[PDB]
Amino acid sequence: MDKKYSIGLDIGTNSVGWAVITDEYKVPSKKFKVLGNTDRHSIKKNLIGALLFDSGETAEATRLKRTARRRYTRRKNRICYLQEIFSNEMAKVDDSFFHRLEESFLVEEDKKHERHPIFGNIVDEVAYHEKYPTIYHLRKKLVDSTDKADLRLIYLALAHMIKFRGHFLIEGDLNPDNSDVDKLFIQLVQTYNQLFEENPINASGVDAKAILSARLSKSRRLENLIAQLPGEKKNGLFGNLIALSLGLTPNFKSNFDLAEDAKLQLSKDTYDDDLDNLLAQIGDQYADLFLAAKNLSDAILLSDILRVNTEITKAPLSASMIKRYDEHHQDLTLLKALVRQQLPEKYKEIFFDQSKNGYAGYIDGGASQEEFYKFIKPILEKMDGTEELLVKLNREDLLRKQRTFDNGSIPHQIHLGELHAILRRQEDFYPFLKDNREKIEKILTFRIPYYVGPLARGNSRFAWMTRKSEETITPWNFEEVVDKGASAQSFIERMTNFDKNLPNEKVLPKHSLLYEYFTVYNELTKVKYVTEGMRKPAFLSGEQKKAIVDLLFKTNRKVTVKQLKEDYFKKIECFDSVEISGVEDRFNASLGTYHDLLKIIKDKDFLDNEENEDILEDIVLTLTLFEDREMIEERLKTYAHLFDDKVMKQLKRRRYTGWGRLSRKLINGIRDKQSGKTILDFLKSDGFANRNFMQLIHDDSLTFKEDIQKAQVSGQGDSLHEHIANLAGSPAIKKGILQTVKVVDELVKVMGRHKPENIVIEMARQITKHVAQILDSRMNTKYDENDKLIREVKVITLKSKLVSDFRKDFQFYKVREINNYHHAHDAYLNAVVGTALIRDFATVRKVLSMPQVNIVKKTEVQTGGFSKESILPKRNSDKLIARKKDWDPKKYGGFDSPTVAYSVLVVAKVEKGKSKKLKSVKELLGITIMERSSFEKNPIDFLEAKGYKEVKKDLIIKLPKYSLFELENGRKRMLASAGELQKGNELALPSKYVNFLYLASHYEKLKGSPEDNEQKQLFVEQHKHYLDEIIEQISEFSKRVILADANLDKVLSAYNKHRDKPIREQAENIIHLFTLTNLGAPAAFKYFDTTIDRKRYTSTKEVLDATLIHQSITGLYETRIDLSQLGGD
DNA sequence: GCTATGAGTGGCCCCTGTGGAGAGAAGCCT
DNA sequence: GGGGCCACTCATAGC
RNA sequence: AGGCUUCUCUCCACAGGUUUUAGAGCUAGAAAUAGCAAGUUAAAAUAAGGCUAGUCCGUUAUCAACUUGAAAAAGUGGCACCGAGUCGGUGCU
Repeated sequence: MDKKYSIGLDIGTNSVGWAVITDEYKVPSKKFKVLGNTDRHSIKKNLIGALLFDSGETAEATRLKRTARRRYTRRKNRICYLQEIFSNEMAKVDDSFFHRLEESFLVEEDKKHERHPIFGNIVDEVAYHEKYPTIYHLRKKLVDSTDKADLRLIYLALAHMIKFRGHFLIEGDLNPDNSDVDKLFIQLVQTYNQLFEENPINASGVDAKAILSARLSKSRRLENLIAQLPGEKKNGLFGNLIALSLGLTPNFKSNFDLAEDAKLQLSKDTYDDDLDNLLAQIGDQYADLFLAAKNLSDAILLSDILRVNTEITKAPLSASMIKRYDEHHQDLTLLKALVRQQLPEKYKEIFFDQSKNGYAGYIDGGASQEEFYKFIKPILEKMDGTEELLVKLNREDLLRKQRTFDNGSIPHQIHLGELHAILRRQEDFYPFLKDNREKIEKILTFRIPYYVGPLARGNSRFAWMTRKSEETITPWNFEEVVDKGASAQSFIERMTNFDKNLPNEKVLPKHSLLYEYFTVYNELTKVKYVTEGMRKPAFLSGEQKKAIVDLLFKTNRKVTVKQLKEDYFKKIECFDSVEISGVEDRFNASLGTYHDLLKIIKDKDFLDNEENEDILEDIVLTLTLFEDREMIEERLKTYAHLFDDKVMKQLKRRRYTGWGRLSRKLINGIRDKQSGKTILDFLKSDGFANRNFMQLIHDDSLTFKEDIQKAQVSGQGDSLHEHIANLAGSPAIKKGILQTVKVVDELVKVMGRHKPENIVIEMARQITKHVAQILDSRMNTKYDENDKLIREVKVITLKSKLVSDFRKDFQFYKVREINNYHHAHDAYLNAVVGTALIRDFATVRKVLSMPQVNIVKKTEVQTGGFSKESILPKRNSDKLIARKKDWDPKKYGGFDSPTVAYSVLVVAKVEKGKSKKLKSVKELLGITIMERSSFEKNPIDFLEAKGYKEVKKDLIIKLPKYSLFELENGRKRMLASAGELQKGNELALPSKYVNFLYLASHYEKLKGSPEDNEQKQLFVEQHKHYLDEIIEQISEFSKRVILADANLDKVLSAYNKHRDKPIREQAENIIHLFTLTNLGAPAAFKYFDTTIDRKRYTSTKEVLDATLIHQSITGLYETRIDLSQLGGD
């Protein structure tokens, strides 16, 4: 017969539960055939088990490294551009110069030219390293000198600047010329007093210079200034200007009594023209003061980093670094003298041992700055004359390096200034530099805009750029090849979610005029009013709706029901008393866009004509899409013909954010077949029907729901990957979803394809309903006689606290730490409870004590980075992997620790010994991930390359990670890699022991009635003998399968060493002890006070004579292979 | 007599620090 | 967290 | 409707780190070694490379075994009963 049955499911972060139950709450056991070459020709198993797999990983690392790769490629491109520019002139001075630079990383033997990269003779190298100890001295030389310079040195300077061109946080142009804060602040005071001599603010008594110098919050510095500034406050004009210079965004209308509201941020780029915007209102006199404020802002911003170079030069950064170097040398000499004078013994320790964290480790070792300061500080405290050094160390300025993490704040404008100064000074002697100043400067300043995206030629799945001319994109001609305009549209449109009712349609901007119309009219649909004499509330008439909208909504930005009752019914309809329902004291909808556009354009008839609707909608869309004004101006240029220049300029300034939820072709695109009206038209006037959006979509009287039904055609059957990709949540749970789907498919395959009646599901931490919907779509595919689905399979969602309280009430405790059966038991209880809401407890106990549970470790082909990235120094081994195809690791060192893609069993002959004699062998060979393509290209070739001979192709068995092997006495192992094995057996602890362990674990944390607590305490106290039984069972299981004789002896000694402790402590230490036999990699643990190192099974020989297992996703189908009989010696 | 093998056994090692722009969600508050 | 690698020590097989 | 925080996806940039090489160590001493001197920077790579040859792409996800397929994809293993330490036995077919 067709046994009525249902399948329970448990979906988690790392595992999937599966179980089959009858209506009688039993668990049937069935017999399954075995394929392969074994003799165990039939196996019977319970229809319950749990699946395991690794956690899915977010894409974040992949995205990071993709972006990094692109940055590196573009940096190399910039160097190549500079070298192409220099090439022809460089050919005359030194032909091999760029060759020397390229091959500089090879050893003396490998190089094709002279070994000194720069000059090719050692004498000039020493001269260069004497005259310029660091590159910054050369940069200063080229900044200041009027003498003709060697072309090679200038190339070095320019390349150094380009390859580290710094950040682009600041827009505009910073002026390092305004080096000193104090005099600029005095100029600000003078200009402020000239503007306001009636109420001067005293400069004396204000410590602006130091406070601006002192490292404090911008709000903190502003507060300190207000305390110092007499008769002044933050929102006051002078304090507002100071905050503007600091970086706060103050509004300026209150100071000048302006209708316009302008919150300017000086650093922000829009400030540069919005300043002229505001000065157009407030007159020209206020302009120069804002200029001085900008100067003060630049002064403080740069002085925070340049460390106040009083030396009058155009390139502060080089001077600052050179000053730091000089102070470093001075302090080094002084420290050497003092330490040699007072503590002769530690000289070698501090200054020779690379392993220490002293100066030797700080320079020739790997010690950072902080560790060196930490080591050196106490020594200074034991000596004399260390006052200055300790003060400097409190500044973090002792013996400082030059290439450190501080430079992460240097703005690129400084590098640009030095570049320009060089190109100006040296142009007189070198003509070709003069022609290329623009190009070189652009190379530094240019970058691909964030919204354009990668410059790909179609064949890149991440690209959206549109290319006009087939010229190669180069920074000099970027503008003429790609369109910034058309590009940006595509960049934005990738994300705007499609309309639900019309999946092929894009949603409109939230601030669309059509959107405002829709919201206003629809909210008016369900408004009812009661006047005297009216027995029932009346729907507002379409004529009334139109008149009210025209009179109030197009005249008032925010309208209350009070205004309606006072203005329309009262004044026009002569109803003094009206009772209105459906709106709470004000309309939620508002025609804000209408008022703004009428404010700017000032043509009401233009806004009132439907013939202009497309124009307005396009305008709103454009004003929402972009954020750079220039492209908006480009797009608005289409409508400059109907509008004057000032109106056009005002439009280019408003901005909107947010998107709507409905599509144009929905609200005003689809028409009713009967009348030709749109949803908007029906809302505006629908007779006595006065239907809302919900009514208009769910009513069959109009063809709208027909079109929507026609619109939601089921998409073409996608691969499971894209079904996974659409959902919302952590991708691991999506992995679990796919696993559960395949589990259901395979289980239906098992039961003779007779579909189950019910499905009970639970989920770990909406998407649950999505999983249920996917399952129901897969299962129920019968449409009834009326094209309605027949629900032969019901899917019910249940919550975890249900089963939790079900366990706690009937005392079927779970302990996650004893084994992995708990997933299967939770799934089975899920199914049973779900069926229950649609012998029993004896059956529950009988099932839960079953030792046979189907646990399968899902095999995985490891993918990811080829190996570790921390490049290691050279050393004599064959276990390092070259960084390039031609860089022998012995000479150059390189990578280490590859990750094995998988392993294949090898049966061949090998030349062994000094005599090169053939021995027939059979072992595991691991394919590295980096070699996967080569091996799957032609395995025979790759194997022959490894030295194996007479390769027998058919013998190759493909063994992923967590391949499973069978050994004597049921001992099992999982293949972690080619050389390490993990435990493959489970400790089956009977039910009563588990319950006792739970009770003892919470012995002082049990929660229940006090009578229940006393019952459970007494039950624990009665069965104290359980301690030794559990200990001995662990011992016996270890002796059979784990083989941890040293560890087992240590554990047994520890248990005897502490046998006299209370129950709860002993139980907690028991919980720790289960780690020894858990499935997976061995893990160390603490038992009372003794640490047990993890035992690693570091040999894989014993499986070469074992029986291999291949399991279905639940293992109900098995194909066992005996490896002993193939390739016998 | 000597060398080579591998088989443990213990112990150590693993790239990091940011900023900007955008879209969606989700959770909290008003 | 868990696998790769090294230093050490050493029984063991081989010769 | 609005404000703040957190999460996912994509793009743009920055600063380091590492590696090797270059930056003539000197003296005494056959050497071991001892003494002294100096110590802050630079070039290149930053998953091997691939072909569609782009200022593109390479660490996400998907894959037990057998037959049919380039792959997506398709097909491939009996039933009931009594028992239970990784599952056993009995009967029909």
